[PDB]
Amino acid sequence: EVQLVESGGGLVQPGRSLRLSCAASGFTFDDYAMHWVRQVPGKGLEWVSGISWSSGSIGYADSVKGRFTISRDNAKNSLYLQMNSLRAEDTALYYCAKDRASSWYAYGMDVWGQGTLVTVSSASTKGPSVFPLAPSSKSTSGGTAALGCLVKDYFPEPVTVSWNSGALTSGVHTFPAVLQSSGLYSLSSVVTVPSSSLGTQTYICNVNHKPSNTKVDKKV
Amino acid sequence: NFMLTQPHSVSESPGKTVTISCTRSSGSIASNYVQWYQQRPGSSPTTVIYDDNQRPSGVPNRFSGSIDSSSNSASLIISGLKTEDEADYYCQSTRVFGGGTKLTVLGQPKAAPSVTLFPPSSEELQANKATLVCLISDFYPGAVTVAWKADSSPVKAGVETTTPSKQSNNKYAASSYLSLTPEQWKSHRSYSCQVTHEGSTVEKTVAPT
Amino acid sequence: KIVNIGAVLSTRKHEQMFREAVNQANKRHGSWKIQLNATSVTHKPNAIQMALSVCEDLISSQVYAILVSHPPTPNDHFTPTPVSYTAGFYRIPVLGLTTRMSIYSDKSIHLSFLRTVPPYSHQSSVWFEMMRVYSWNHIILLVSDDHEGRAAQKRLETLLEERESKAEKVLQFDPGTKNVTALLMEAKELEARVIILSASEDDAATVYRAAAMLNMTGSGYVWLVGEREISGNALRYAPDGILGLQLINGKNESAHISDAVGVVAQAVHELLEKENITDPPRGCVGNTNIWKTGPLFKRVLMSSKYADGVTGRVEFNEDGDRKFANYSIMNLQNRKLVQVGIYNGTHVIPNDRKIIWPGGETEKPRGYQMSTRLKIVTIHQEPFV
Repeated sequence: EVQLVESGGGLVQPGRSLRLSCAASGFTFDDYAMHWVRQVPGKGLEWVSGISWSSGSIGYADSVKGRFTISRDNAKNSLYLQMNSLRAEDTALYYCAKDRASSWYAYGMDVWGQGTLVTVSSASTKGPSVFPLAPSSKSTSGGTAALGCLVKDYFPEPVTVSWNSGALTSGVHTFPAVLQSSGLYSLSSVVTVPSSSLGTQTYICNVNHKPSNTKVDKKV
Repeated sequence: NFMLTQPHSVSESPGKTVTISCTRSSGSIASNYVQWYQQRPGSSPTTVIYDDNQRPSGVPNRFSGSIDSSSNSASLIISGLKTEDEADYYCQSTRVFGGGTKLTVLGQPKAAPSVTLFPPSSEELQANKATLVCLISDFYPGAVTVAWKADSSPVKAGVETTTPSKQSNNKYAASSYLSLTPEQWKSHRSYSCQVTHEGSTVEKTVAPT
Repeated sequence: KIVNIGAVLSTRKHEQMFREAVNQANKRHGSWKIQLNATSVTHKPNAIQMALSVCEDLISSQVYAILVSHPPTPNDHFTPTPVSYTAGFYRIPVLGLTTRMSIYSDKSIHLSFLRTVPPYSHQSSVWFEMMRVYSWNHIILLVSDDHEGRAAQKRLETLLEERESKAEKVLQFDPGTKNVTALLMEAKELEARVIILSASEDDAATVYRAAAMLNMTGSGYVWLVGEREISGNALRYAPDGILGLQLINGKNESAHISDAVGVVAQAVHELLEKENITDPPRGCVGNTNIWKTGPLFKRVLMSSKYADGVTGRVEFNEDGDRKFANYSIMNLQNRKLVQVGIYNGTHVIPNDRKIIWPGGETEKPRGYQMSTRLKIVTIHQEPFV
């Protein structure tokens, strides 16, 4: 029946160009026109471009003038999206959408593809930076304390954060890493301890990063 | 132009009929069209409703679209059934997309989020860097919004919040990191991190030193 | 800014349907720019009054196109001739909806006119296509002759010369005549048995009566008649086992109205993003100049089409009339009109029902006789004769 496949996406450095290819299967290729819309992490989607039944009727998103171009070949039922001068805020997904009429004025699409991955950033292997997150000024709610260790700007995944060589496992909590605009990962790990141990007990967090071969110990 | 507004998320228990509406900013709702789209996490989005209230082939009825103007908004009503059909939804009119509302099936009782705020450490301040860490734990369902304010106005630049994920205890947790310079850290009297969970707002305020 | 689309409908209900359809089309893509208002006017008797009315009440609003339709009560008393002439004086394109007469298919006379229904020659195209499936080769083509008959004969002859074959004695007859017994009797004595008829209603009835009285409608024969030759007088004077034709939708004005409005709106929006735009004339009197962009509009209205709607897929061909229609072969079985097949495009498709031929012979009667009564000619000369 109606199946949609896309390919050609991936990671590349800024200042390069790319060409995504969307091939269909089954339904007739000439009789319909297909848009180009992108999914961004967390947030929703935003229209990019739109083709006509054959050519002529064209349309681009407001912010994507010059950077992107769209064309199709009706011979091998394929769609080519060529673009250059990539940037850092477009590191998201790109979905292939097929409309229902022969013109894109309708702005109603159905039977999407499966999504493709693109991400442009300076992927550099850098050792993590570890900082101690101290608790409040000897204030507690139920006798507990909030001590932690923050790992900043490490690439790539994954990292291992333990406390006192991982001897203590109760009250520990490791949170998922976050990717910032710098293209490097960061996270933090917290440990719940009684408030009576503040100033009399030493807590050491050990950080291991095999890709960067970083082995550090930080005292909170 | 305009900017459609919809609630961030909604929680429901199996066997209840619920309505979800997205509000149009400017212009009459009846002037243009609306379509409801659905997607499963890790799955490509698929259309569920098009042309106001029309059902594409394969739709098992149930999905009903309301196009009452009211306060210039449109809604969809779903009958009481949970199954596995609990995921984010979208509405589209013309070159405009919404944030998306997450439909969650209520299992274990909802838990009040636990929010802890960590100001930047002095060691980080020695490196001309500052990071405010707002950590949210033991909250269900995984649908929250994190905001930052400099004690007199909300701030958005430099913030990075992790999407909620399912832990082992069938509960969600997340973190938010705000990057600020030490000079601006000492310039402002305090910084407040606000977390909203199922309409419940909790704020934590921290001050330098 | 604001663009109008005039239309000449049949009755008030269809006018309201047209207004609702244009409102719906505006409820589709309407992101400012265009507004696409619509005007209308009802058919009128006479013709001079109709031409004056269309002129004033429609060209007084710089309409970008005109929609016509067949008159409700009569059959040919109010053909859309006046609208075509008056609105083709300025090269303002018009769309025909439910008129099929093969006089509007040539652009020498009607300079801006394109329909959404195949006129009458594509019936001859189906004749030729269905001839191959049952594999009979020799035909006699009994056709009337005012303009329709000439067009149908020319189309079939042009198509039939691809495979280098030729037709037998194609024979005509004047419109509205009587006593065609001599010509039919001449056609009776020959070596072909499949006969193809293309004539109007009353002429078809007369031919059927004459053939019946010559007992030429008996077994071993096979007929072929277009849409007009049946369904007008097809339960009073028609033989048994005759194979007709029928366009599926035809008189379903609402669907055609919706589709035409869709096509016009899509093409207008496609055109409006062009550098050289000039508005139609404002008044009928005092202006005698061709709307400069007019012809260009026609082109962007011709090639594009493709508004996939209720009636199917629409794609206007080189000279107006829509191509790729869907006919429906019929047949008579005891004064009934059961369906036997469907012709979609470039290929017929039979059905699960059997077919009764002219005489009840459940077979596939081929047409050939091979007289074996040759007449010979010799000349008196020499010891040879």
